[PDB]
Amino acid sequence: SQFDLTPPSPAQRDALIAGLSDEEQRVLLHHGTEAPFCGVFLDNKLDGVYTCRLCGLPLFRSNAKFDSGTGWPSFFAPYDPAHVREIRDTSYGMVRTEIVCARCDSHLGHVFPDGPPPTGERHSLNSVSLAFTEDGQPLPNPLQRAGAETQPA
Ligand SMILES: CNC(=O)[C@H](CC[S@@](C)=O)NC(C)=O
Ligand SMILES: [Zn+2]
Repeated sequence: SQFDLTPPSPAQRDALIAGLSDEEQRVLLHHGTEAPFCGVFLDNKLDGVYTCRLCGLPLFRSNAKFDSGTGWPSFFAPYDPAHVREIRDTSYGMVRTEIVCARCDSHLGHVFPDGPPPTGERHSLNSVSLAFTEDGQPLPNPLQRAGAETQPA
């Protein structure tokens, strides 16, 4: 990865958390799920990068976005394999794989093996877990880190 994946320290973490909605906290920090069909990014024409709403880490490119019919924004591949981490989720007596932001450990959604080609993979996202940066615009980079994060998306 061209990005510094070092977790923010408790101070940087709380600084960013403080800027977060009630609802954003519910999803990102407490494993919550958006009401399906309601998220701002469910339909989004634009070319660019979907970043972690907490720490700004690029998570998904628009060129990997597709319509799954589930009511959540969906991607067949992450920005970079190392940017999205998989965690076992046994909640609701189901067996699922939660996806978290590899840097800040925030909740994003789940990944499923029922996606389309090329990958056969479906990353199912909460729109509220994401911020969007259009192609060529500067990334939010709230942790002010070097490398690709100072570059336009
Ligand atoms: C089987 N599908 C599920 O569990 C989906 C995955 C959505 S992502 C945004 O967490 N969620 C439900 C049923 O709440
Ligand atoms: Zn993050």
